[PDB]
Amino acid sequence: AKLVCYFTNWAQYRQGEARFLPKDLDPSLCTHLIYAFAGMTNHQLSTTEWNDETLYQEFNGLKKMNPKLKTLLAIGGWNFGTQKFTDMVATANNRQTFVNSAIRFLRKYSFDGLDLDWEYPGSQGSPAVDKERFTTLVQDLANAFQQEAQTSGKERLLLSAAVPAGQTYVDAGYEVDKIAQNLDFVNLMAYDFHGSWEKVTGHNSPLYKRQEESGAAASLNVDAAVQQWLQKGTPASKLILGMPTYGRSFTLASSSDTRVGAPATGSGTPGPFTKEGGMLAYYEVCSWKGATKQRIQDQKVPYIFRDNQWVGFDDVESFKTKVSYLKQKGLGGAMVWALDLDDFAGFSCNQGRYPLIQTLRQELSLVPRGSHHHHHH
Ligand SMILES: CC(C)CN(CCc1ccc(Br)cc1)C1CCN(c2nnc(N)[nH]2)CC1
Repeated sequence: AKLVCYFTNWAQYRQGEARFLPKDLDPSLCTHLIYAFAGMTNHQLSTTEWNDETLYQEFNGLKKMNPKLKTLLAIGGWNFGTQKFTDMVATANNRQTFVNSAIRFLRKYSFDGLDLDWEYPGSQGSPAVDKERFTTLVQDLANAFQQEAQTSGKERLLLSAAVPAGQTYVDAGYEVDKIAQNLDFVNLMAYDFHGSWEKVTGHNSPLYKRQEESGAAASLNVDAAVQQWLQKGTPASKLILGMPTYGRSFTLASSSDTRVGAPATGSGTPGPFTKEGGMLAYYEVCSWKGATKQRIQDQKVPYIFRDNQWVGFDDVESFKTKVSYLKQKGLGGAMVWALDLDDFAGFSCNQGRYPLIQTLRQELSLVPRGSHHHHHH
């Protein structure tokens, strides 16, 4: 099994106990650590934060403590846009420029692979031709990584991609059966299914549909997303199930209607550390005073409300349920967004350090046998 965990290079700017740096990383928590995010300049892989080079050394230095650990660098993300990807994949010359830059960059900074996080080929302004061009890019990278391993004698660079759960995005951008052959693993973004952009409450990451749902809405859940990627040609062993250590919040139209599907007027109040209306870290919801926690029985996940605020999130129990699910489906493991959103320092939830991600590791049977300081949940 794999446990693929994302580090984010902006968590270093959060205040107080929420500030996260590579020092807060546990070298033996995950099997693969992915650094979010790199960018692109003139079709070449590039840093995005002023101190990325410092952080890369600390991040990849974790492998000194755990030589088994693999690291990857993720390019893109949700603020990156699409134009730079579109321009880079548009010609063979630009793709070659990118691919060669990626090999040099990853080797220079001691990463073991590249994770593609384009949001998304064929959507969000990206033209329809980017669907096939993304396939070509994936093939170009896979082939070049294979060739570099041959010529250099080094362990082949890994290639993964973070892929959407929603059918509209999948069909607009992803030749699933083709790309799955060339990717080492597929990081399924099984979250952001619902959120404050919608006019009624809904859970960030429900495992199954609600009985009431119909039409396209009935596929906005983890099980449908997993089945979608499997049926479209992803080998189960390559499919890695995303798990969110965050929730999505709503302001309710009325404090008297707190159901799933209740009317909402907009995003929930921003969290005190993450400061982004509509989202909350696990550590911002786990210890909410004077709130009422509920479970969505059909969907196997919790929500919590207080006054006119409503948040759908994941807890230890839902992570256990989702790992049981992924094992039943024979998936390759779990992926987690993100290290810095779990209670990484144990400052909030009274569950020790990394309670959610340790739950994943435990349920995947990935606890190191020589481990001393872990915490079972
Ligand atoms: C703007 C928002 C809808 C993006 N979404 C949630 C990110 C996020 C989570 C928690 C908080 Br607090 C603030 C922002 C991302 C989740 C992670 N995801 C992702 N990218 N790559 C992987 N493997 N997962 C990209 C979207």
